[PDB]
Amino acid sequence: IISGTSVDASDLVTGNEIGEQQLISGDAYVGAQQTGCMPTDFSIQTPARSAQNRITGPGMLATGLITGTPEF
Amino acid sequence: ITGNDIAPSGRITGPGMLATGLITGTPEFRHAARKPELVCAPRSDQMDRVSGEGKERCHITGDDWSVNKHITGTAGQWASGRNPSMRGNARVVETSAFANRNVPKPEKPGSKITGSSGNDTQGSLITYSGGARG
Amino acid sequence: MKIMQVEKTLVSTNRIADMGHKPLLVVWEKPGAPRQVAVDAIGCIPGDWVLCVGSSAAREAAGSKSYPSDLTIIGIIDQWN
Amino acid sequence: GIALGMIETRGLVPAIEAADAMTKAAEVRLVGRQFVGGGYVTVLVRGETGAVNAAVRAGADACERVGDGLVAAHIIARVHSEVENILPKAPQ
Amino acid sequence: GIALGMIETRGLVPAIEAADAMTKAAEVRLVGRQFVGGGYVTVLVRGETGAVNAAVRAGADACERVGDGLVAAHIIARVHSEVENILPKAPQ
Amino acid sequence: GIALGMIETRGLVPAIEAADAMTKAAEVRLVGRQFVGGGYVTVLVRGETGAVNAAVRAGADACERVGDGLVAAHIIARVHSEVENILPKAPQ
Amino acid sequence: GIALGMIETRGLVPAIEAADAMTKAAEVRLVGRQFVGGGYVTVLVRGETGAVNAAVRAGADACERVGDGLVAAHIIARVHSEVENILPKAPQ
Amino acid sequence: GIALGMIETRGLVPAIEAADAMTKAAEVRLVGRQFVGGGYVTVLVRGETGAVNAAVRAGADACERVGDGLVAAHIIARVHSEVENILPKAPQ
Amino acid sequence: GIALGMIETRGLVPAIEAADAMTKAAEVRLVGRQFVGGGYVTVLVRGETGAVNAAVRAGADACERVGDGLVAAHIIARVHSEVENILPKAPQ
Amino acid sequence: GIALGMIETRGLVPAIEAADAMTKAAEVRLVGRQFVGGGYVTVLVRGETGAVNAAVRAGADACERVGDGLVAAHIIARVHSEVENILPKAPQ
Amino acid sequence: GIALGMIETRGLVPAIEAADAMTKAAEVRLVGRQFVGGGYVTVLVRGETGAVNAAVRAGADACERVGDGLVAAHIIARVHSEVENILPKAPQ
Amino acid sequence: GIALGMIETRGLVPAIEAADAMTKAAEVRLVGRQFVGGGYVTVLVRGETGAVNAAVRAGADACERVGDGLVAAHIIARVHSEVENILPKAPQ
Amino acid sequence: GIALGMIETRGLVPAIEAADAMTKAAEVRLVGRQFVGGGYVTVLVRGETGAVNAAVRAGADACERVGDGLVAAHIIARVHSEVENILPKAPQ
Amino acid sequence: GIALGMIETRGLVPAIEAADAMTKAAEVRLVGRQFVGGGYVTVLVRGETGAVNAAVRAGADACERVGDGLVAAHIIARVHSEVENILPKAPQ
Amino acid sequence: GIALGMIETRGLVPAIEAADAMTKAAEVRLVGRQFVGGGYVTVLVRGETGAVNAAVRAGADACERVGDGLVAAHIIARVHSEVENILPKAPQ
Amino acid sequence: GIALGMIETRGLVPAIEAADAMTKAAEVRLVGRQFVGGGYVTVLVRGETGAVNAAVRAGADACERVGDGLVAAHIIARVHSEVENILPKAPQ
Amino acid sequence: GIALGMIETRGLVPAIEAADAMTKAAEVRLVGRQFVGGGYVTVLVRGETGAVNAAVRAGADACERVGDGLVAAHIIARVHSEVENILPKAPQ
Amino acid sequence: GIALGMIETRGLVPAIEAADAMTKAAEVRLVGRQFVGGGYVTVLVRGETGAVNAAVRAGADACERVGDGLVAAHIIARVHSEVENILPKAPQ
Repeated sequence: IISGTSVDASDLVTGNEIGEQQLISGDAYVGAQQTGCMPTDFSIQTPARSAQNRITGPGMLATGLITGTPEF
Repeated sequence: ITGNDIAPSGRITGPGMLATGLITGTPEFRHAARKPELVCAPRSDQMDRVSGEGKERCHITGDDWSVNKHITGTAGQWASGRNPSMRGNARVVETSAFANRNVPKPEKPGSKITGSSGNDTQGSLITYSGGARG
Repeated sequence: MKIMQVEKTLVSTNRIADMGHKPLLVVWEKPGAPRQVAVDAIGCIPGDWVLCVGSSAAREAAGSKSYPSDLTIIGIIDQWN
Repeated sequence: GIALGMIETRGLVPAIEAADAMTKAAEVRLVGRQFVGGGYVTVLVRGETGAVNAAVRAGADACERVGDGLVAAHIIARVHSEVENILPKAPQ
Repeated sequence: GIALGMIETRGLVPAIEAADAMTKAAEVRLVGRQFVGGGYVTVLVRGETGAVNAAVRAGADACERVGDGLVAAHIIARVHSEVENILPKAPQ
Repeated sequence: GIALGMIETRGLVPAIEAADAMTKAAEVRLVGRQFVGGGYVTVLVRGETGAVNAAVRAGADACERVGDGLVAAHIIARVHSEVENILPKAPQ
Repeated sequence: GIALGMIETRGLVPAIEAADAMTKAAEVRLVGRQFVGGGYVTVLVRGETGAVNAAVRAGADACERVGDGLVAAHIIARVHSEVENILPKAPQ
Repeated sequence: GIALGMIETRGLVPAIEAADAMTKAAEVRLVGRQFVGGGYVTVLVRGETGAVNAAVRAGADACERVGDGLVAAHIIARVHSEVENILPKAPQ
Repeated sequence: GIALGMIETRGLVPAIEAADAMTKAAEVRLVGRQFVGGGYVTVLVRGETGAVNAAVRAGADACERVGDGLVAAHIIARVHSEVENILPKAPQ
Repeated sequence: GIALGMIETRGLVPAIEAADAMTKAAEVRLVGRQFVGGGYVTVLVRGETGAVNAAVRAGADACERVGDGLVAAHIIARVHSEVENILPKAPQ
Repeated sequence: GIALGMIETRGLVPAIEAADAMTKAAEVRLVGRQFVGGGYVTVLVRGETGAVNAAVRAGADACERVGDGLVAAHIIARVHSEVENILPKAPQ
Repeated sequence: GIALGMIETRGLVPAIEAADAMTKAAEVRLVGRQFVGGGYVTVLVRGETGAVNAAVRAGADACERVGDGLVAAHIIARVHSEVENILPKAPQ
Repeated sequence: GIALGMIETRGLVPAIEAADAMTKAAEVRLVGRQFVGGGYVTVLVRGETGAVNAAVRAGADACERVGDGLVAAHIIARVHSEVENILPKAPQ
Repeated sequence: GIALGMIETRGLVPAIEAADAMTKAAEVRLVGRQFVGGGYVTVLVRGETGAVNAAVRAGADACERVGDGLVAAHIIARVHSEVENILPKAPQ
Repeated sequence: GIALGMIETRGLVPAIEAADAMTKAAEVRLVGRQFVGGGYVTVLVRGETGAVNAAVRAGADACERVGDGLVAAHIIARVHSEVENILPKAPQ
Repeated sequence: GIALGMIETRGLVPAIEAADAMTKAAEVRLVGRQFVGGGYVTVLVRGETGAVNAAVRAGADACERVGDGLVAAHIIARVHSEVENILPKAPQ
Repeated sequence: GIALGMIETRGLVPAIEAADAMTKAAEVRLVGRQFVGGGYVTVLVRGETGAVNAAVRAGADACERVGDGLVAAHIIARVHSEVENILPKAPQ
Repeated sequence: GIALGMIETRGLVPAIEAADAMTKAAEVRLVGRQFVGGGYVTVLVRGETGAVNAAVRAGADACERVGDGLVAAHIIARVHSEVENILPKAPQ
């Protein structure tokens, strides 16, 4: 209970009400009466992270059409 | 393939009808690609007709003086039938040292002699005058 | 045992069959001493001072308790004279 | 102005709106806009404590539904004299 | 014109689409392109409030289905003078 | 020509496949390769309109299955002069 | 003052909060803050093993629920001379 | 030779392994290493088409289990002269 | 020495732990710490083959549960001479 | 290189598609186009064995569906000196 | 322009109609006509990619009911410098 | 040689395969390749009877499955003196 | 050439078949034939990587059913410069 | 590097694979290859001890499944002066 | 001295281990290495009897589990003047 | 600092590992090593209280499974002035 | 050399064997033999990390069957400068 | 002589028996007697290699059943120079 001059939201007072009930972190300069009181992974998704954090080329084309000297 | 066929045949005997299945690199192979323990018989299990250089226990391969049953002549009936012969019935006892090896013999002389005489009873039968063990 | 120098080899073709295929070496206590013969159980070159064992021991040093040997070379002396 | 106020956002568009709502809501001084990497943008204000609290509640409400959104809204009323080395002094 | 319009997109191909759409749709001024990080690109236009509103509405539809898409479409009719330090004066 | 083809991809290996395909398919010039961030690479070509349509349909098919993939393949037949400031004139 | 405390966080806001808590909680000097890419920021302190074991505990408490959070809270009680080249110097 | 074989990996350890595996496996010369961003590293070799085919097979297998792994393996038997500008000539 | 050891990690805090364990265990040399992007930080050490095997084993064990952890521990007793032009000589 | 690549087609339009594809795909020289008769056109490409393999596969994949189509795609890595007297050295 | 347009037809009548409908339709030059054999005649037109694409569609529709019919209608947007030898560069 | 081998094939590619196989399979001389018409190409070799048999059998196997394939494979161990006038003396 | 090909066989007759099949198959040089001991004969060929690949496959298929058979068929696309000292340059 | 590594093998193909893997794995110099007889071949390498350990562990792994395989893989870190006379000593 | 130690082994790796052990374990001189055939290698040493006994014992133990192993280990205290001529005077 | 840390082990090898693991771990001075008899060896360290707590835990883990192992690992934060006489000041 | 290799034995005969085996197996220095008491004797050697690895392995094998045996075999590849006080500089 | 025999015992009475028997067996010099600790006593003799071998074998037989028994009997014909530092020169 923090007695004294109050900088908290009131019904009578206006102009101090943008984000008054928002949970801001850090120093608590407003009462928990309005604001109230475990993050585990980055919340921004990336193209690379979206896909887990075979050989392509001209050898891949015409799989069964070509005949001739085989290689292995 | 058509025309002049020089491929191996069973109607044309000759040198290309041999080593069938042992030869590789032939047109046919290239298309498809797309005993005794001892040379000399056991010494105990054989007895040679003619010993010495006539022995036939060892298998000599090659051109070797041996003659198939196909080939006739020289030995066999060509040496055996020329002269008539009658084998008579007279197989009789051999009088010899070797045939007398197991002759019945009289009881062995013994010695009741005492004193130092070299009286060995275990060696060959030495005998003295009258068949007395010596 | 005796310290005897090898002088030469000895060869008896008519040796008893009980001697087996075993080398025999003429030996002597010094050059000029009486020449004995020993079964060479070790391999000894001529001029080698050698250790020679007498009867009973020499029969088993020569290969069997029933070996006909009263003298056998049981070793070569690392250094003598 | 020794209080620090900081809004982190998923993108620059919420961060610019936050910088606009923060600097128009109270007598704060916008000192830094950092690309933290990964699509994290941090707008930092420096003013008296009440000014900063008013500014950061206004910034957070302004950029909550702009773009990807608000990651953090955080006030530090007195910063240690050592944390002031890692704090930018003029927005670039 | 002082108004700001800003289109954030996932990638540069949607951002180039949005910048063309915006510059063509109205009398706005392409004032900068920013690579935020994490594959977010912010295109910023400055023009009158009527111009920027017309431009950003067009840019939002243009780049909504180009590449990864639109993150944010936002309009700030007047930016605080503090915020203009963190805004690009000319494109680079 | 002044038409603009742009292929974004998730990596530089799908982007080089796309650049080769695009710049062999039609008479287009490779004007740039940009690393956006987050693993996004954009290969931008400039040619006449039909040339660029052909090049960007050749690039997309090529890189669709090279590496992590193709994000965008976009033609802009005319680009505002404003957008030309945010576009690469040469690939170095 | 040879021990190192290190807090990695997901963003600059959790990191500045940890830096403040660490420097206030014990006798540790803030030597540097590193942007690591992908949204990781690392706040390094240097002090005695007790000063530091007390700072890194205080810091992880501060930034655990701030923003995207804490990734790592590590203490190295003696730092090899070689590892000091890869470590920010104290003017940072 | 003027062929181009290129391996993209998630991180530097897998890519240094790919480059080493490739330059040990065939007659190729390492011409570049690129940090694409967001943890994509592309290693590139220029050689004869037989050598590059042999090099990229051995390189792809080597780096497949090293770290976060292989994203792309890709041979371009002939690169257009235009892609040479966006292609590194010697490793920096 | 010419053996190279490389411990990639998810963040700078797991890589400063890995670098400390590597440098203390054997007579290796931090030849560079790299930010690859995405959060990946690679610690590269160069020493004799016996030293590098001991160091990387110590480093991999130390940073396994530190922060986001170990991605790769990898030793190359001798890199090709062309793989040495993409290797750092000194830490930055 | 001495490897021969050959694409017979049913028409000259599939053959020209094949010659183009082969030449663009790999480092091969177009040595001739022959009108065999009956609407069969052969395209012969002489290069190195890997190059010719890449060229023939690209050509076949290209001319397979154009026109009447592909009759044959063949590689002969070494041709006998006799088969040379029936091969065109340069195209007309 | 360097794009090629090709129309193959069964007979000469269907290719003089396609050659005529091509060159009239768009800005293309008839570079030649070839008697492939087997009753196939190929008419080839070199222009820009946009023009050649109009010409080939025109020629194709013009000859599809003339005579025996159409065999192939193929557009190449850039021709390699080596196919140039197998193509008729004719005042004809 | 006096023997004659002949392989007719549907196209030139099966025929070049036949000639190569035939001329490598035994000591035969390619004396002709003949475009008969209708898409039939005939390759003729003159050698000893045994070589021609080995050669024609090899050529039949090689071209059977290449292109449109083999029409005939025939050996004439001795051509009449008059058939020699209708037979090629060296290849074209 | 740089690539090494090797066919080991049990006996000379299988090896001569592999040497012939390999050298006929592609443009490789027979650099050595070595009697290893114990009836093992190695045939070694140096050419381009593509030719050596095609050759060694031809040899292994030819000699497998010839005589005692094949022990090994290996391709080393680029031997280390040190292994060159233990490799033959010309057959004896 | 006065250490010695040796790898005996059944046949020469396994041994050249061992020499290559050994000289590609670590800083070891190939001194000699020997034909023991009975099909045995011994490749010998010389380098710092750890280097020789890595080289011979990598050679054994590579040569173990090629040919008839590995017979022995050994390291003698200090060879006696006498053994140097029976050792090849011939990188040159 | 004139004593002989012989260690026959299967292969040369066990023989070189046998000869290192013998030479390091007593004052004996390696006089020869013989390849007998069938993969038998004899390493022969010469010195006073006690030295040879120690050496042969060390060598046998050393070369026993190396490769194909020890075939024989034998000491001859005094060697006949005739056996001298079948014995290598110096190693080769 | 005046804190005492005291690892005791069965043998000196475990003790040198403990001493080295205690000295590398924290800012502590090895003040002595005692042979107490019966196999026991006690390494003693002196430094601030947290330095000693981190060293005596690093030492115990290091030597726990080395030799016959650890008997005692104990920390005393301040020792009576009478216990300083039975404590060595510098190692011998 | 700054790596330490310590073998512990029960008795002195195993320790002298280890000293001899270690000193003859690698270019290491016997730095001391310590009578720990309870019949534990530690032999300490010092050389490069590879020489010390080889030496300790040799010593362990050698002393495992001499007397009561081996209690420990340990390597410290880098030793703290504090431990150099409790380590014997020269055998005495 | 420079060969080292040494016999260890569980006590001094077996040791004196060994020393006496060794000195009496062959011309060796009793160079030292050590109380290792734990009741291990070692007697050490130096002589010619054959003499030491004869001495140690006789000493071990003498003390095997004397007292608590024998621990080790070891002969070292060539002792390393480094081990001669930890060997006594005259008994005390």
